[PDB]
Amino acid sequence: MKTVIQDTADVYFKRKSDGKLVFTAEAQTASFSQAISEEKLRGGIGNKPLYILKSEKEINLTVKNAFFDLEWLAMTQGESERYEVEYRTISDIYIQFPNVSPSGEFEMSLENGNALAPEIKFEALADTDTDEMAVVIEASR
Amino acid sequence: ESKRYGEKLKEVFLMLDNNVVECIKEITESSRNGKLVFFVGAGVSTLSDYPQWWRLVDKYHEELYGSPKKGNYSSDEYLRIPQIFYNVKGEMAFDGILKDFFQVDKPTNPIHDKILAMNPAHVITTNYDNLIDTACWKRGKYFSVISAEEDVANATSSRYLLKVAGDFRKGFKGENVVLKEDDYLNYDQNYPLISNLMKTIIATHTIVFIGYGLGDYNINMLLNWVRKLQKDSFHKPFFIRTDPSPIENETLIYYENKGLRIIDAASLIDSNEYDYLERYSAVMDLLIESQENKFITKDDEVIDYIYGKISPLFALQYIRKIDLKHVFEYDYHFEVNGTVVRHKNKGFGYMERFFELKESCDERSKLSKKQYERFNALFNFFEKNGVICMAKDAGTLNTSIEINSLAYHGKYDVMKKFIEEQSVSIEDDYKKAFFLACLGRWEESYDLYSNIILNSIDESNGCVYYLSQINRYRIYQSITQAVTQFNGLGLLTFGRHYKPFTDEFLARIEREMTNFNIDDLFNGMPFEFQKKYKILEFLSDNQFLYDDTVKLFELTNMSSDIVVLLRLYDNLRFLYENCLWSVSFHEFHQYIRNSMSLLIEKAEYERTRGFFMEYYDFVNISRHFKIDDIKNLERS
Amino acid sequence: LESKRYGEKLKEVFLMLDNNVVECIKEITESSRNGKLVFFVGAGVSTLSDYPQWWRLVDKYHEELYGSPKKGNYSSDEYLRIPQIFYNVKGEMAFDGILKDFFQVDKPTNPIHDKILAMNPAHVITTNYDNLIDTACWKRGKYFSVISAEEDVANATSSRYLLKVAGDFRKGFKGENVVLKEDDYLNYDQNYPLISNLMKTIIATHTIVFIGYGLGDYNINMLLNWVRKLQKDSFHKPFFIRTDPSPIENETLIYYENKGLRIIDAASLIDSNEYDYLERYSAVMDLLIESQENKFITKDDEVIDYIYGKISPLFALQYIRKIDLKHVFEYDYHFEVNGTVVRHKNKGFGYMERFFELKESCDERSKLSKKQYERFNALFNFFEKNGVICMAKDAGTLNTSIEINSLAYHGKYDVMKKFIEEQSVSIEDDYKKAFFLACLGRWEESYDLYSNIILNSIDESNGCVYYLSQINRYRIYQSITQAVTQFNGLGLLTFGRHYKPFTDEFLARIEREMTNFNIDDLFNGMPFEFQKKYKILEFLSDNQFLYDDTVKLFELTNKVRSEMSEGSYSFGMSSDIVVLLRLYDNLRFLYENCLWSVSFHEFHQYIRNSMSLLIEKAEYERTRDIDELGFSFFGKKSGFFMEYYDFVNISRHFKIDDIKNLERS
Ligand SMILES: NC(=O)c1ccc[n+]([C@@H]2O[C@H](COP(=O)([O-])OP(=O)(O)OC[C@H]3O[C@@H](n4cnc5c(N)ncnc54)[C@H](O)[C@@H]3O)[C@@H](O)[C@H]2O)c1
Ligand SMILES: NC(=O)c1ccc[n+]([C@@H]2O[C@H](COP(=O)([O-])OP(=O)(O)OC[C@H]3O[C@@H](n4cnc5c(N)ncnc54)[C@H](O)[C@@H]3O)[C@@H](O)[C@H]2O)c1
Repeated sequence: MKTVIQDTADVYFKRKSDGKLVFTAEAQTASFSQAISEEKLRGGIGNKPLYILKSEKEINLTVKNAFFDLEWLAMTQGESERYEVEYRTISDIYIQFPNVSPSGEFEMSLENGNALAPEIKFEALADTDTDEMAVVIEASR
Repeated sequence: ESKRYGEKLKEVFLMLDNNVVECIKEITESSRNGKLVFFVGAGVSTLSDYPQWWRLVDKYHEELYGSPKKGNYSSDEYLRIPQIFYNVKGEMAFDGILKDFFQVDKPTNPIHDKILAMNPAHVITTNYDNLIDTACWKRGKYFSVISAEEDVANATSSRYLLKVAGDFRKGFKGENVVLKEDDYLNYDQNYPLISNLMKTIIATHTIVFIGYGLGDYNINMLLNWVRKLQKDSFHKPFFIRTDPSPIENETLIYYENKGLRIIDAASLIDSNEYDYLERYSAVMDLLIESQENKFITKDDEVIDYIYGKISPLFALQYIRKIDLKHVFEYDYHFEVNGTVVRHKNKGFGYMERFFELKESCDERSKLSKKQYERFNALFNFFEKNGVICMAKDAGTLNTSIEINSLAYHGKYDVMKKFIEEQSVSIEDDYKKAFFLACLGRWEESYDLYSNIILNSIDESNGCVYYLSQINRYRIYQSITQAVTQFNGLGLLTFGRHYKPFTDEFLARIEREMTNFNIDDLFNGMPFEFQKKYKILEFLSDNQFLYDDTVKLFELTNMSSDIVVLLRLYDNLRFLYENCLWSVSFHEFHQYIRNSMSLLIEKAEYERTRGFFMEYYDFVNISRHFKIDDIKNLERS
Repeated sequence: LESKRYGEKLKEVFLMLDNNVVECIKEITESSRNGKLVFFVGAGVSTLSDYPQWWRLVDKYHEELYGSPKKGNYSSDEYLRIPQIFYNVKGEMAFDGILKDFFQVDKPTNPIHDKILAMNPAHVITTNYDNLIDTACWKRGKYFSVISAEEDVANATSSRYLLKVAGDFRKGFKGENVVLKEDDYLNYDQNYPLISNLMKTIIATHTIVFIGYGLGDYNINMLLNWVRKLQKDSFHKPFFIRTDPSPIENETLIYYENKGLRIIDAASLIDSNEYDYLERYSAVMDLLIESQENKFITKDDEVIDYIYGKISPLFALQYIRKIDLKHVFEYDYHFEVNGTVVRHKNKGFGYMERFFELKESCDERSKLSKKQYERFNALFNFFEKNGVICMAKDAGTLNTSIEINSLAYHGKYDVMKKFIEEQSVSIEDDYKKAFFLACLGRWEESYDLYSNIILNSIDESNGCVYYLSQINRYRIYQSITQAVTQFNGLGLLTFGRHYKPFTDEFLARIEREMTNFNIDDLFNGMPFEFQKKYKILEFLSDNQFLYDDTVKLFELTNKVRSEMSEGSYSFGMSSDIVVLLRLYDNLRFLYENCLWSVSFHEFHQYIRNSMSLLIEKAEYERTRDIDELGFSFFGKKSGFFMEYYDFVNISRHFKIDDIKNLERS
């Protein structure tokens, strides 16, 4: 007799300047893509005396079942920005991504919004000075 | 038998007078439209060996007097003898004989099935046996039975089985049926509802009178009621007469001026004096086989069964070939490559003979002008729809797609210029709204669709009105799903949430579009639109043109690649030439992505154990796909 | 604000009703939802559009004949007597010359027309000469076939009529096309024999609601007389919306409620002046409109009964799916595969949330009626047996179990034979016996058993054993014929005997019986109750069988492959676990309900393609690669271990060829 076991995670997306909770949703998928690019970046000998390791790192995140904070919605509705994300998945890890960028696209469904497409995508934005992509914290099991 | 009967029916069809041919043509059309109602009487039940009424009158007579009558009973003696018995002997004795005679179980003759083979909307019988109810139940055609006054209001279904002369369902008693003289003398006072329910079906339906004599009480009462109407005011009922001797001409003229359109059974065939089962069968099989197009053999006749199904599909600019096997019946499957194959015809092939008229010049020249100008339109339309000649005569097989939609190529300036210029020919307005949908001005598209819906009901064009309503519903969905996200993800994606729609406009659309379901739109259109444009039904439901994705399942596990690409281009041409807003929603994008990804994956797979793309493939990949999907296909 | 206050004011009026005007609302709403609601719009609904009342016409005729206008109101007979004198004295070309001036005017449609064409009436019987109702139907996307003359009855273009029992001015503003001066009321049955029959049939086969028509009218009196001629109870009682200024005297109400009418009074529902007719109409019409949306639903017993009103019919079925349950609630709650429930958007009170909260606390379940308690004791069992756990927000670690309690799924052919040889008790036993027989070959016996099942359910009102028994027979028919045509070109001498288990006479019997069936029409041929009370059991008899499951299965497979190549991680439910849950749902449903359709190519392909994806994902998960920080991201999951059900499914609907290639690839 099969029994499927499924866990869940809570994703907390907020602003940088204050503790204003932008919204809270679930976790659907995460993609850490570290690799290199075409030969156009580095061709012939060039910097042979000092070989430099190039590491292209991308952090994509998807969240589903997202509801926006009422206070933040009221503040923003009545009349660039850098945000952050926090993870509290289960032990239980506390992953925090700072300076993320929310991408997105609008889709229209025939059945008046079948599944309502509540998928929000985030991309990890890295600056020349800032370096901490994710803070991993472990707690009691 | 097997061959003799089939040849005899087709031979008798060629000797029938024009009157019988017209009667059969009208009956078949009424049955196909769904407005055919049979009127079964005593005679379709006695074929199942059910007792006749005179055999009970004789029992009453010999229980009253003592000997059977020396002759045949008249019309008065049918109602007066059982009434004398009821008055004198009593009521329980009157019901004992009814229980003795009618408490029998009999089979169902084939006629009872043939009556159900024509799909009658209703069935009105004047007998008390449950043979027709049993046949309807066993064949799977549910009919609500109405044999009592209390049954009229409590009708579960929409099709009736009105038994206007009582029934023995509640018990074998004389209080449930009409048998005596005073029962007929008080029929309009004891049965006030079943009289209206019978007089309404007669006036709003096609009526046939199988199983009746030409001098019955019911027929004369119906004709007396009919003579009280105005000039024509209704369709004259048909009357299948199956008596042994041929009908005299004087009595035919007398009855054909009272309303009946008699189709005598003992004139199309010659049969014995007691072969009643082979006289019902002649007319019934003639009608049924006339439905199946077996009795169709001529050059001008194939330009009627071909024009009469293609002519409604002229407002549309390009209809798919996948569903073109639906405008014609399921026979003659149409393939994407352009090959035709008969599957379930069971009659004279018309398309196969149709191709011959386009493969010569003398055979075509032998057609009448009215039937020849029709053939020219049919031929040019067929070429325009990529339906080139029969499978057997296969030749140079080429496939080209020439989507001329001004929005597929993304010529936005041309769309703006077309919108600016004042438009007439309301179809031209129907394009503009779609262009207004492409540019994003959804409020103007909604207004122009409402204007088209207002000025289209008065016209005789239902296709434009139906498509405009569907497009307006889709635009309303798009507006609602955009407003639900601007007050939402829009703050993060853009910030300073745009309000491109006035709140009053949203309230107006919510007041108009509400209380309107999309599943019943096609069911509210007229009967002609529900039959001429049945192929347009899939647009109404949310599972629109989903007859292709399952083969994606089947073709994933002329090859599959070419057919899949051809269907993709067919759907694109259909949804873009005929301006439909449902080409920008997630379902169609998912279908396009799935088809193109399957084709690319199969090309890579066949490259191991290649494919050449073009402008229409590049546009589809760049439009219906996303960056993530393209990255996936490049890396996989 | 008008809308701000009116919504709550209607609720205040509703809770203040006498409950005698609540059964009328219940019946009217039920008729509107069942498509058997017909309105009888009178001559008082058009007056809201400032249409000329008839008394202003009799006054105009009376001015022509008797000098100055009359001093006082006109009785119920002078209305039909003054114009008749004008016609018989002044003439006929002058009779229409006044009708043209008093009726050749275009007026706007009042909101009551929208209220009437908001309940979707089956037909609209009216006694007006204007075109306001037709115009309202025109500008709202509803096509009503108009009937204003005897020659229009036969030429009904559509099925929903707009019968006008008084006439119309479409043919021209002449008095010969309308019901008018007393002679027209005498030679009516002789002049309009078809329209009267149509009206008296729609009245006797529908639920009629009267709007307008102040009591004492001529037409209402004639209808009351005709209903008096009816027998005892064959006719229903027509409702009657009374919107006069003053309340109704109790004696008059008692007098008129014993003749057939069920008067819904408007003056006894709100406070209004002598000339507040629009508000009086709109109060009743708005109560009727807002009662069908479940806006007036407060109590707990209402919620439990309403939920029982969509689950009680589904008791003959042994296990209904979860995606199909969304249709049972008119698209209000997305029942998910894991058992969680969500809100589509809504229409009224959140009855699902209230039901879940009632099930959470025993005290709240004890704070309700007794009969509703018995209903709850069955709803709880049905929901637990069908894998529904909680609301979406209150989810958690769900140990979703699956069970296929059927001998067919577990082999055990000797037990099947033992059951088959035994006698039968009830029709549900014959159904399972026929399914077991079909699983054991012997299709000649199975077809006859299905025919006997269909014949033996005549008046039991159990469509599940009737709708399915036919369908299974169709699937026990095709599999016969499809088997017959495959043993001639492939099984010609494969066994050296040309074994054709079916004879030649039986195949001619099934052809005669299973002719012109048209299975796609069967659902539309069932009674009106079965078409809505069992609307879920419709995807069996169509091309939708496993159709949209495959439509979503392609998306799931593509997502699984993308996440397989992106090197991405999954949280909660994935694109692979959902496939397993959906496949097990369908597999349990088909077998537990004993549907023969579980032995066709479509299902054998769907299960194959689902389990291939599951095996792909499991094998990929067995060899995952460590990442920079993803090494501590995907941990304990291990959600795919091939169990007994997977093994039995991986060897029955499964092909030797793919296992030959999928074992090494
Ligand atoms: N009227 C009497 O008192 C009487 C006396 C003795 C015998 N009969 C016989 O009873 C039969 C019916 O007499 P009727 O007065 O009702 O004429 P009828 O024409 O009014 O009978 C009604 C219809 O029954 C149909 N039908 C189908 N099978 C039939 C069958 N085997 N026999 C008769 N009709 C069949 C016929 O189309 C007939 O038109 C006749 O065969 C007659 O010889 C009648
Ligand atoms: N009866 C006469 O001879 C006469 C003479 C002069 C004036 N009137 C006026 O005619 C009006 C109605 O009397 P009636 O005899 O014609 O029929 P009625 O009052 O007996 O019944 C007509 C029904 O239509 C509705 N109705 C009446 N006036 C309406 C209005 N302005 N707006 C919306 N609905 C309205 C009401 O629901 C009424 O029950 C009265 O207000 C009266 O002032 C009548």
